[PDB]
Amino acid sequence: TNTKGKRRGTRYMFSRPFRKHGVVPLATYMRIYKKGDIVDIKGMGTVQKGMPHKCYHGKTGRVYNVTQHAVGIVVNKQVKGKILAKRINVRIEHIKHSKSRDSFLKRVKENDQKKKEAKEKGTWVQLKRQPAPPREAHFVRTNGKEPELLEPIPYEFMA
Amino acid sequence: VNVPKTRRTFCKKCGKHQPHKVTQYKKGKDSLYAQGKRRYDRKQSGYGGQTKPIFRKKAKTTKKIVLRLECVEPNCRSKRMLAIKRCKHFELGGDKKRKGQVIQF
Amino acid sequence: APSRNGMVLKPHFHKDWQRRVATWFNQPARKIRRRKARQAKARRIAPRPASGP
Amino acid sequence: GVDIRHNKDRKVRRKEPKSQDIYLRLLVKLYRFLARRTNSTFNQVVLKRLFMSRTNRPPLSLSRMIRKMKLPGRENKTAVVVGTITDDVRVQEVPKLKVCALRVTSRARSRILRAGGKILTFDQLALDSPKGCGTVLLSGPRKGREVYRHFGKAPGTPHSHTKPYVRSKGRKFERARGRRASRGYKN
RNA sequence: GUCUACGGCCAUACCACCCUGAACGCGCCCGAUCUCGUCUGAUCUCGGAAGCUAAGCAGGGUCGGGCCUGGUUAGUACUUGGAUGGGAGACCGCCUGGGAAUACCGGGUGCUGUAGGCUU
RNA sequence: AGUUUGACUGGGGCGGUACACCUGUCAAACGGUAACGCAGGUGUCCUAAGGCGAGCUCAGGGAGGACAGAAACCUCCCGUGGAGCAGAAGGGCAAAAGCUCGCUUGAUCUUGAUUUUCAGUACGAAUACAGACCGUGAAAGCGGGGCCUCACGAUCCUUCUGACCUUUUGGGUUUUAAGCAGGAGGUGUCAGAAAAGUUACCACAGGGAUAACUGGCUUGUGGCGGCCAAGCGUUCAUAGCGACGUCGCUUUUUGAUCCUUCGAUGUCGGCUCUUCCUAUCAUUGUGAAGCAGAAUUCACCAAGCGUUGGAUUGUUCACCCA
RNA sequence: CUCAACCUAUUCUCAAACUUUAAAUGGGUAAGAAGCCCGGCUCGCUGGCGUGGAGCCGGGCGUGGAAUGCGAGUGCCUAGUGGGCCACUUUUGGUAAGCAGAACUGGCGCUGCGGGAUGAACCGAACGCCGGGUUAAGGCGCCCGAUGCCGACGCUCAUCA
RNA sequence: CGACCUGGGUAUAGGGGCGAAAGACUAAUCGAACCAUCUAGUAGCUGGUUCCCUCCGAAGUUUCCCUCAGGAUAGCUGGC
RNA sequence: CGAGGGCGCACCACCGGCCCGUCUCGCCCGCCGCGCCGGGGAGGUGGAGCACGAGCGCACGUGUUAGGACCCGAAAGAUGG
Ligand SMILES: [Mg+2]
Ligand SMILES: [Mg+2]
Ligand SMILES: [Mg+2]
Ligand SMILES: [Mg+2]
Ligand SMILES: [Mg+2]
Ligand SMILES: [Mg+2]
Ligand SMILES: [Mg+2]
Ligand SMILES: [Mg+2]
Ligand SMILES: [Mg+2]
Ligand SMILES: [Mg+2]
Ligand SMILES: [Mg+2]
Ligand SMILES: [Mg+2]
Ligand SMILES: [Mg+2]
Ligand SMILES: [Mg+2]
Ligand SMILES: [Mg+2]
Ligand SMILES: [Mg+2]
Ligand SMILES: [Mg+2]
Ligand SMILES: [Mg+2]
Ligand SMILES: [Mg+2]
Ligand SMILES: [Mg+2]
Ligand SMILES: [Mg+2]
Ligand SMILES: [Mg+2]
Ligand SMILES: [Mg+2]
Ligand SMILES: [Mg+2]
Ligand SMILES: [Mg+2]
Ligand SMILES: [Mg+2]
Ligand SMILES: [Mg+2]
Ligand SMILES: [Mg+2]
Ligand SMILES: [Mg+2]
Ligand SMILES: [Mg+2]
Ligand SMILES: [Mg+2]
Ligand SMILES: [Mg+2]
Ligand SMILES: [Zn+2]
Repeated sequence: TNTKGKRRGTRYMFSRPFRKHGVVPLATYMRIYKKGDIVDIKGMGTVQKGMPHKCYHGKTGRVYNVTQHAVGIVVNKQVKGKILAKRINVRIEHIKHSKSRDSFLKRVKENDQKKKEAKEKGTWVQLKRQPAPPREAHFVRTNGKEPELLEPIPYEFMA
Repeated sequence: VNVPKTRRTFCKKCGKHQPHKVTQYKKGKDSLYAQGKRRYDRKQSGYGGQTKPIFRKKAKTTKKIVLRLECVEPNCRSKRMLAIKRCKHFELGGDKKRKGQVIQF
Repeated sequence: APSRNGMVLKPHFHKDWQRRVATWFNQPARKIRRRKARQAKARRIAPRPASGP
Repeated sequence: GVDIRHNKDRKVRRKEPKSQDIYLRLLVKLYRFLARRTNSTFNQVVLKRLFMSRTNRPPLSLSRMIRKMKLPGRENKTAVVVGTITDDVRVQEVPKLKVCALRVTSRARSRILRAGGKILTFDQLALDSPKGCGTVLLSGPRKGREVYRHFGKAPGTPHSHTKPYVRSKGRKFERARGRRASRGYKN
C-alpha cells in the first residue's frame, strides 16, 4: 500500500535545518577521507547527486574506496533476521568523520604513552576505564546552620 | 518532440564523432521465409484452426521512436539505431521555437 | 512441484508404458537354448569350423 | 521452571564408527585406550578420524603426500593418513617415505616399496610411536568432491559460480534466459 | 591599534538611524586613443591621478529590532517500566527512572588562518 | 463441433481499482508497517524545457512620468525568495537549479561494480567509477538527458543495424537461410493465457472460510424516559406542557457485523392454545389539577382479572362499521 | 460627527496531511594484537618536491586496554506451515460492536497445574514417578482446606442494601 | 358418432427418433436412454490413514504466480 | 612441565598466476603455400574452469518427480453395441 519511491517519507529527513539553507560550506569538501576510517552518513538535500538511501541516514560505516567526489562505504543494514554489509557510493556532502573513532584513537595514544612513561619511571597505573563506582564515605558539614525544613505546600486551583 | 535532421555523434566504424543524417526507422516487410514464419505456416496448415495466440489486448498508445543515423562520410555509410522515449507526436527537422514572439491572435 | 535445488527431470512415462514391459526372466533359458543350438550345429557340420566361414 | 533452551543440548558428532568392519573396530579399541591413557593429542585426532565417514576421509594422492613430506624439517618423519593412499601417475620419482595409512592402493604400495619406503598399519604405528612422536598427520582434500561444486549460493543469483544440476551439457541445456543479456537478463 | 588580498566557521557577523576615522590602503573620482561591451563608457573593459572621505569600508553609539547564550517557566508538560491502584466511564493518582517549550527577566553583539602594508 | 467467458471485494452482482507506479499523511522522532484509510497525481511533455559558459534577478508593494484610467510602457526605492524551475505533492535552489543570451549535441560508443524493490531474483530507475570520442569555458571544471523523488515491459516470433564475423551437412562459387551483439514491434490482469452470454430445466465437489431466516455483540435509526428552564398556559417557568442543549434506558423497528448452523434447525400470515412482562386501556385503593358537579387530564401501589363482533386486503401493519 | 476597509501595538482559540524550539523510549558505530610505533622497498596511479596514496618487507612493543554472562565457527539434506486468534499499551475507519485494520511484547493455538464458582487467552506458575518442608496468586462463617484472633480504627440500614 | 376407444402386425434408434409442443415420450431412466469398454478418467475439494517409549520441536509471515480453499520462495523445524 | 621459536594438514578469507569467450591498445615473429595466411603481447571483463586428481560400481535411508501412485469419491468426455 505504501509506495516504493526512493524518497518517500524523507520530507524532513533530507530538508535543511532552519536558516541553514543556501551554499554548502566549503570545508565539507576539504575533508580528507582515507580507506579504513569511520564516517557517519547524513544525507543533506541541497545536493541531489550521490544521495544515500533513507535507510542509511544516521548509520555509520567504514570507507573502503575513494573516488573524485564520492567514497565507497561498507555499512551494516538489518534486513529482517539478518544483518548484511552493504557497500554504497555516497558523495562527500552526505558524510562526515565519526568522532567515536577519533576519541578511541586518542585514548590509544594516551594509553601507549602512559605505559611508556610508567615503565621508564617505575609505576603501575590503571589504564582500563572503570564504570562509575559507588560514592565514597564523606563528611557533610552543617557549618553551624541547621538544615532548612521543607513541607509540602497546600493545594490551590492555579488558573 | 522535434529532433533535427542532422546531428554530430559518435560513429563506431570511424571511431570518432561524425555528422549523421537522421531519419525515422520503419519496420521492414516480413520475409515469409524467416524460420519462425516457416514454422508458423507449417503449423497453421491443415485442421486445428489458430495454433498461436493473437494478442488483441492493446494498451499502449505510443511507440518508442527509433532514429536511423547514417554517417555522412562517403566511405563509411555506417548506420545505427537510437531509441528515444515514447511520444505521441514526432516531428523530424521541424521549425524551431522562439522565445520573444507574439502568439497568433 | 519443484523443491529446492534439483535436476529438471523429464521421465518418458506418459504413454501407458505398463502394457509394454519386457521382463528378462527367460534370459537364462535363452542362453541355454542358444548354447544347445550352437552345440547341435557344431555336431551337424562334423569337421568344419564350428563358428562358420 | 528454568529459563533455558534444549535445542542444542545434544551435540551431534561421531562417538564410534558407523562401520561394522571388525578390523576397524579393533584398532578403534586400540586408539580409544591410547587417547584415554596418554596425554597425546595426536591420539585424540587419530581416534576421531577413525570414527569419521568416508567422505570425511578423502583419499590422499602420492603427489600430495610427497609434497607435504618434502617441506623443511619433515625428513625421517612418518606420514600418517587416516584413509587411503592413492597412486598418482603424474609424478615420476618417488622418494623414501615412511607412511601409515588405513589403506594403500596396490600400485601406490608397489611404488613406495620400490623406492625403499616403509608402509605401516595403524597398529604398527601404535607400537612404533604410542604418543605419535615424529609424525606428520596429513589429510586428503576434504572439498575435492563433485558435490561441492553444486554447493553455495544458488546458480541463478548474481556473483554465484556454483554448478547447476543438468542432465546433459550442451548449448540447448540451461544457457538462454538468465544466462546472457541477449535473452532477458544475465546477472 | 588597524587595513589590504585570499579565506575558515557563516548574524555574538544581520537590519535601521547617528558620530568619529591619523597613516598606508581600499574606494569614490577623471577620461574613452587603444582592448572590450553597451539604447546609454551608468554597468563592463581599458588609460589614469585634479579632488574627497560626502558615500562605500572600519570603529563606536542606541533602557534599538533580530541573533547568541543563560535564568525562569519547571521537576511543570510529556514519558520507559509496575500494580488484582482509583473511577461507570472520561480519565486520574502512586511506584521506578528520564525530563521539555513559550511568555517573562538577565548577559553578549564576531572569533580566526596565510601572505603583505601603515602606525616616533 | 470444441472451448472460454479475470481478480480483489465487510456475501456475490452493480459500482470502484485500493491490480503496475509516484507525493504528503496515517506511522507511534532509525528503517519497515494494514483497511473499498485520507488528500492527490501518472501511461505524458521537451533540439530544448538537454550540455556548458556568461550576464542578470524574481513575486509583491511604495513613490513618480503626455495621452494612460484599477491593469499598456519608462524611472527610482524596499523586497530571504513571499516568484520561477513542464506536470501531483514534498524536498531543494539567489552574481542559483530561476530569466536572457552565445556556442553546442554527454539524450553518443563501451566493460564491469553498486543502490533502490528484494528472495538480497529480474525489470525499471538511480549512484560512483574506468576506457573512447566529443561539447563548452580563459581555466578549474562541468556534461554520458530533464534539480531530486514517477513517467513503464520476459521467453518465442518478427524487423533493423554491426563485424571485408561463424555455420549453411562430400568439396568449391554465388543467392538464400541460420547464428553472435545491440535497438524497436507488448503483453495496463503491468513477473507478461488467445476468449461472450444464459439457465427457474439444471448438475457435481465443497464451503458456515460466505449471504438469505433464529440466536449473540452494538443501538446509529426506531421506541420509551430523565436533567436545565427560554417560553406556552387571560396572569403564572414547572396543573398540564417544554425550545436551545444535555444524560440515559429498551431490544416488539430498521441497520451494522458474520460468531454458531450449508453430510438441512422446514422459510410469511392466519387459526388453536398456554404462560410470562409492564412502559396500566379498563376495573380495586389512592395522591394532583387551570378537580364546583358530570366528564377529563397527570402521577402512585398495582399485571388479580378482562381487552370483543365484522367489511376490504395473503398480509403483518392499515382503515372503517358496531 | 459616524461606520467600513487599511496599518500599528495588543488580545481569545487551534492544525494527521503546519512549525522556531523540542523530549522519554529508540536506531547506528567504537571500546585494540587484523592494534600501536619505528625503519625500509614497489608503483605504469598522483605529482613543484624523497608529493600524496596504496601495497609489500623487516623490527619493537601484552597493564589482552569498560561491566556482565556464555564455549564457538561452519556445511549439507530437510519436513510441516504459508486461514490465525487474544490481552496491556500505541493506533486507523466506524455511533458502536464479542466489528474491521495496523505497531510492540507476551500468550492461546501446541499447555497441563493453583486461583478467578463456571470459561482457549485473566492472575500465579509451566509439567518425568514420589516423600517431607515452604510458598505464589488467591483465600480462611458453612458448603470447602484455613481467623473457633477475646484482631485495630472508622463508615453504612437499603419496603430493588 | 368422433380430431372417438382399443388388440395384433409393421416403420422410425440416441445428438437420433417421435412430439395438437409439456423439453413431453423414447421399457419405474430423458435439458440427450440403456449396456460394455477407454477407466483405478481428473479433482488446488470432503472423509479416512493401523504398535510402544525417548529426544528435539513450529507456522499462519516476506516476494512472485488468472494468485485469494493452491503453489513456488525466504523465514521458522529436525537430522547428519 | 616448559616461555619462546620452527615446518605447517584439511579448510576459510585475500592477493597473484594459467585455460576458453569477448573488448581496448600495441608491436613483433613464422614460411613449400607470402597470404583478405598463421602465431604471439599488455590491460579489463564473461565461464557450470586449471592451479598434483576422486571417481566408478553395489547396498541402505530420506526428499522430489512421472506412472492408478497413500485409499475411497464426481458432474462429465469418447468408442462400439
Ligand atoms: Mg522441549
Ligand atoms: Mg536588543
Ligand atoms: Mg513518573
Ligand atoms: Mg517508530
Ligand atoms: Mg519511521
Ligand atoms: Mg550563471
Ligand atoms: Mg568519461
Ligand atoms: Mg541529474
Ligand atoms: Mg502481476
Ligand atoms: Mg406567559
Ligand atoms: Mg462464520
Ligand atoms: Mg472476522
Ligand atoms: Mg431435520
Ligand atoms: Mg425441528
Ligand atoms: Mg409500574
Ligand atoms: Mg480485530
Ligand atoms: Mg490448528
Ligand atoms: Mg510454543
Ligand atoms: Mg499454560
Ligand atoms: Mg482452575
Ligand atoms: Mg466470576
Ligand atoms: Mg508437596
Ligand atoms: Mg473460596
Ligand atoms: Mg474448615
Ligand atoms: Mg443502587
Ligand atoms: Mg420451459
Ligand atoms: Mg473414479
Ligand atoms: Mg477446508
Ligand atoms: Mg585470486
Ligand atoms: Mg531434494
Ligand atoms: Mg486411487
Ligand atoms: Mg470436453
Ligand atoms: Zn562513419
